[PDB]
Amino acid sequence: DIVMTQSPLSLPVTPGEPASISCRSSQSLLHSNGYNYLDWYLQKPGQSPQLLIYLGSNRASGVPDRFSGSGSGTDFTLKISRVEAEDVGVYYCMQALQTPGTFGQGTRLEIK
Amino acid sequence: EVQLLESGGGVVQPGGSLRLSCAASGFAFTTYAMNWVRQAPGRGLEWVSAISDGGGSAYYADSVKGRFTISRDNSKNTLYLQMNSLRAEDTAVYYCAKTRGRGLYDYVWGSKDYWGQGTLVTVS
Amino acid sequence: KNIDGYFKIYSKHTPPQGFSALEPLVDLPIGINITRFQTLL
Amino acid sequence: GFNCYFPLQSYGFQPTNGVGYQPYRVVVLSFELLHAPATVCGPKKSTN
Repeated sequence: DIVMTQSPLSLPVTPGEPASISCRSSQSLLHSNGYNYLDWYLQKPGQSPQLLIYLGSNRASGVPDRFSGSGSGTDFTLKISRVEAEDVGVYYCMQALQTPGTFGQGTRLEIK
Repeated sequence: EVQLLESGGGVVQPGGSLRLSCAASGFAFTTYAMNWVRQAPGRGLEWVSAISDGGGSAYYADSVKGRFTISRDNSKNTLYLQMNSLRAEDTAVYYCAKTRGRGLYDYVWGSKDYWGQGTLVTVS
Repeated sequence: KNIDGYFKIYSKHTPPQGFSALEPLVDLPIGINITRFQTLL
Repeated sequence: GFNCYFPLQSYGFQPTNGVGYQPYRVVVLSFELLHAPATVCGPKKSTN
């Protein structure tokens, strides 16, 4: 399957400071149509997780503009310009190529 | 508008059965695909099962082949997950989550835009 | 026999010398072009 | 996805909306002629 890696997992970030979140893929997620197939999520504590960025780049519904994903091929990066107390959550990553839907280990963002 | 409701899941003796029922309210449950997710307290998620439209195509993860029984009712818009041979490592937050996928190469185990409300299963 | 769309069957069961009165059984208004009559044992 | 649309779209029938947006059960009868000998029409009106 796809051996997936989210590093580093525990992220103490001062509120107001930007935070950089990455997930890595063993196989290339660039399809023959030129689009990226890896999806970025957030789980609030006690609230069901949401799709934050689909296909690496575009607006999922209800997501604020300061969340932005980057990357191509294997090395992708999720960036938030400003982090607040509403931005606390644990950040996952999922693919869409192979049969098993592989998740990430979960990137816990913490407020100092 | 669109939301997902669950029912059941609680204290259960290991090695038995349980029932969890997933009813939908505001979408086309016939056309959308359907998927199943396990999440333990203290580590992230794990896919366990998935089904295509109208039954027929049923898939299972590595540890759960035969252990779990999946079923679908297209009339009453309910999703079931019949439970067999429970184990203490199956103590996890169990909830139904739906997939987009309606295309030919959309791969029903793939992109899952909504997730359900959530309930915790305690096998102890 | 098959004439004017309808399909006709005639028969007589009796207990080959002799003279028989074949009676009809049913007329089937099927409407099929008919060519082969492969029997079944 | 974007500019790759699922061709079917739901009605989403709601009891609240007006008569023009209400569900309607439609049954369409069809007839041609001549494709077979005729089989179906009304009952014979027989008396004593």
